[PDB]
Amino acid sequence: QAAPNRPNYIGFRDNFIGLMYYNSTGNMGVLAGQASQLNAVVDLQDRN
Amino acid sequence: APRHGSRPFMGTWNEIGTS
Amino acid sequence: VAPTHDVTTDRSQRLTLRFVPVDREDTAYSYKVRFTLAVGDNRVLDMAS
Amino acid sequence: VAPTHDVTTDRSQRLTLRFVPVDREDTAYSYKVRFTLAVGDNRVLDMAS
Amino acid sequence: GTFYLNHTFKKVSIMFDSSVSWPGNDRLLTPNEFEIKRTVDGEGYNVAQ
Amino acid sequence: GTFYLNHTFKKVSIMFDSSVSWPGNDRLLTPNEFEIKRTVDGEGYNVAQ
Repeated sequence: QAAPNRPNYIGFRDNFIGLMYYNSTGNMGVLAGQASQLNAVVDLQDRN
Repeated sequence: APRHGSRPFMGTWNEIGTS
Repeated sequence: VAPTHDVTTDRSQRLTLRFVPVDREDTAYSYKVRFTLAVGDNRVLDMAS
Repeated sequence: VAPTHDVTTDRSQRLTLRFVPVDREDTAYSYKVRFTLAVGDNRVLDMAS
Repeated sequence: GTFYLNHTFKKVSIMFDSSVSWPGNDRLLTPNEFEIKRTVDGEGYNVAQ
Repeated sequence: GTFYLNHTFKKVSIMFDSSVSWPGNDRLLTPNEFEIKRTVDGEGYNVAQ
């Protein structure tokens, strides 16, 4: 006998979620001024 | 201070354009 | 009518300027890049775009 | 009694800054690194640090 | 004076009136909190080995 | 005048008073040893092809 397998449309993440490391205190990011290293993004690991 | 800058560069309907 | 002047760069500015990484770092489960995003004097940039 | 007069600045300041290389190079026997050590105005850095 | 648990402290946060961090302005690499153990991950903020 | 062996030289080093160096203050790329033949090519010097 036989049948179809199911179907898992495995594609990328609406909003492209994840592809950027957002709130997390390890990997995090920066946007300061080549002139002070004074970052401006402090993402407390608790803001989704 | 021999001038005023103002600011009217806003499309223009007539003598107008803001808010 | 549109504004006559004082809102348009007349010399060679660049729409959609491109930047490429000046530093790269790859781990088994992450990718790390940093660009020297130079706005350039006499300009204003919105990061919404 | 510690001194209260103008010794320690009250205006927002950082007591330790992270400098990242602006340009570098890689070789089988060398690694050049070029830093911009911009020191903020009205504040003195000591190389010993 | 026989303390032997000082290496289990990770983060310390000092707040005045529950809305102002003491060091405050910028005098840290993380404005809100002092950090003691940064071992889960690191972008470079560790001391000798 | 039929000099033909200059294709074999590798380095010369002028030093006055046993301390100084006449390609002086740094003016050079190897600021102390006139390089005429780099067979350990690396950093990048090596003019023509």
